[PDB]
Amino acid sequence: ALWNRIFSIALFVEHVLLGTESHIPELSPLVTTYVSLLDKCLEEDSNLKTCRPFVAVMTTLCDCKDKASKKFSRFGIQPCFICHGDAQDPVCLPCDHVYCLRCIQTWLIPGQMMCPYCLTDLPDKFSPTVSQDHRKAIEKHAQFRHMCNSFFVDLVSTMCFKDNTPPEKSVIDTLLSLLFVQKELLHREHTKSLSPFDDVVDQTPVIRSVLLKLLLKYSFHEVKDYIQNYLTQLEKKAFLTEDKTELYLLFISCLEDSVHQKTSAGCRNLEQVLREEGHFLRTYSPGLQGQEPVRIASVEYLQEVARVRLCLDLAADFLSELQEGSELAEDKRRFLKHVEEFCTRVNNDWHRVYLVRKLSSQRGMEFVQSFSKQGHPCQWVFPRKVIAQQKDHVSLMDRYLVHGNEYKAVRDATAKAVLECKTLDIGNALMACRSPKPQQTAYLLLALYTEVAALYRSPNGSLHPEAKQLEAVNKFIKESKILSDPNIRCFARSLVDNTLPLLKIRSANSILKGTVTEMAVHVATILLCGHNQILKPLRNLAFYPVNMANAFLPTMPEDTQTGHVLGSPQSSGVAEVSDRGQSPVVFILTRLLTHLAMLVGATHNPQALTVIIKPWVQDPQGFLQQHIQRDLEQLTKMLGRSADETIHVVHLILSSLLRVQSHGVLNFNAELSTKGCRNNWEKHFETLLLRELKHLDKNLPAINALISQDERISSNPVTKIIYGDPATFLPHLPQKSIIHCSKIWSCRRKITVEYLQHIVEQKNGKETVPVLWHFLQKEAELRLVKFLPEI
Ligand SMILES: [Zn+2]
Ligand SMILES: [Zn+2]
Repeated sequence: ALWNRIFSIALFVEHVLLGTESHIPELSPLVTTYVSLLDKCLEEDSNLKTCRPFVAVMTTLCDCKDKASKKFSRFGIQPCFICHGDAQDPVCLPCDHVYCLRCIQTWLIPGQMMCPYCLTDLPDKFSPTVSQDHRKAIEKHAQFRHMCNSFFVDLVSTMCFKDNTPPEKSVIDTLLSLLFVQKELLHREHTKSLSPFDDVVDQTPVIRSVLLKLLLKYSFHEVKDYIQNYLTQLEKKAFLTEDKTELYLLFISCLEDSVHQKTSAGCRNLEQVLREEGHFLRTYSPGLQGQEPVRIASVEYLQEVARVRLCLDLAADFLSELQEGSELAEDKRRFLKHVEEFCTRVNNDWHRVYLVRKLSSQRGMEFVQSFSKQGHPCQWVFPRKVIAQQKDHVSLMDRYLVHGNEYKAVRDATAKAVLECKTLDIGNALMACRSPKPQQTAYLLLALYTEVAALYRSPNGSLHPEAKQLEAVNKFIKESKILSDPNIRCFARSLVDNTLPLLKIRSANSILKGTVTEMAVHVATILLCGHNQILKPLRNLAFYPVNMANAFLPTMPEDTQTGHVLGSPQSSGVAEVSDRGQSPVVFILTRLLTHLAMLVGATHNPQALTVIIKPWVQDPQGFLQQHIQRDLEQLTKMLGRSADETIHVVHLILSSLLRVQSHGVLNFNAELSTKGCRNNWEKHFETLLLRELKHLDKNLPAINALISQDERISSNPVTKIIYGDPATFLPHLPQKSIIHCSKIWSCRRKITVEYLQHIVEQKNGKETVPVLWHFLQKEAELRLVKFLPEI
């Protein structure tokens, strides 16, 4: 009792009183009074999980607020009567009412020369605006209202929802009531952001989820009706005639996050979870005719949907490691048998759509297309027509469409000029192309890679182009002066004659080696075609690896160990915390491009990369390729993306190192002979990486549009049930329901710690959340102070 009282008063002091002393010191004798008034209203019973003290604290905070407003600006700072919010560019009438300037110019200009509220005329014009008295009064009132809101929401989050038992019905109904505001005059039925106050009100109904995430920390069996009341209120006043997909999607997301919390913080193993969910799946009657006239989707139905999504997520996680390797622990096997029997019995193909999307979001499209074979024992995950509508010539995603619509022209001309044997169309696509000679040469080299070396990859198209199709290609390569550079057309011939020793990269995964091969060819093309001072060191890791022994490679440890001082990538260590001044994404991107240039170098001569890499004696290609694998896994963890989008990020960053021929990048040696040249490299390259990562949130959907609507991937139905297209070309799925659209059965991201570290780094966390920033920087090392008293 006494500590709940002391802690509530401490929340008030911390959020209101110290903010008043720091920012607006005209209200400190008011808030020091209301400390004592909170103490006296909590000394009877400081049990904020009940109704009476919670209403008492809320009333004390409300009259603290309005006495502060009357202390500011002469008996009643009020919101604008027209826009129902804070007055922007304030204008005060002689009837002591403050309005917005835009509201009083959009209202008073017809023949209604009066006041909207107190019906009092204004003679001449609303000419003076007050930028000193009323503007500062409204701003300081906004600050004090924000302090009181921070106190109230922190008090509700900490005291009302403290322990494992839920609070009473009256306090929860009070909270759900104060999500909404009353009607004043017609617009009505507004919303507000969990405040005891009424003046800060948005004009369009937004739907927060703070009380869902606070109520769902209890068991769902005892908070059904509260969420159903909140949903019924939202459906009867706010979104009564709308597209109610996103509201349902917010509720499904909150419910599945609550189940993630109660299985993570709960103490039960995988075996009990698999038994409980397997019992759930083999008794799930569909009942979709029960709640869908159009609009009724209760919270029991949404909870069954969220629980089905979690069963399918466990199925996706099991299938992503079943086909990684060996046997699958005999409980995961039985659970996948239950998921298969579930998808067979229940005739909803949206579960299989979500399962395909989730396997592709974890692994990629090629891994999922490997399940669509003629007897692969994971073929049940597809819906019914996707197996029959595929051909025997599934093609890979062209990830060089990052360049886009000038690469598209050259790859189409190259494809037709290897299809027939007429290589004038490549010259027509290049001469009608902007983005000058470095970019055009890179487009031509990547097109030659894509078409000709992807013909050598397949067992159908290999040993085919040697029959009089490579002769016109070789004649164009010898003839064309857009690649008249003897280090470039030697590379072009090595792509076409299949003599480039990157293409024999020799890995055992056969999905990853395609990714690493495409990235290494992209790196080698950028380092040949790009003319930039920030490509000269990596160039000597790739094309002249003997110059670059006794040289400090980027993202290496420093106290000093020149060369490549990293051990085996198959270690059990901490996750290689970032450099002297770098965020972990920029760190892993710099390390990944260094390793890709080193792989391109070690494919030419492995001896110079043996004398660069310090410990072993055996081989550099598999070593560097395992490092590239680990870097891609860490980059997938950090960026909250799918696998394919992370690879698009890498290819986009590689593309951006070519168009950036502005030179502000001097003052380091091209050999990187010192620490200082390496660190200046780090700085300029971090500048390019941050320019490209500030801007990728809008480039990623355009790149996914170019790669999804490529007319060699687009007709594939796996692509049409993953990328940007609903699965409603399939007829055998439920009709236009509110609950069975493509948006509800889409995949989302599991929220990791590295993703939150990435958000802290995006949102300037050194200066905004510095304890959290320092915590996330050293988190994997701080897991192990737990073992200090044992050692
Ligand atoms: Zn207004
Ligand atoms: Zn008035």
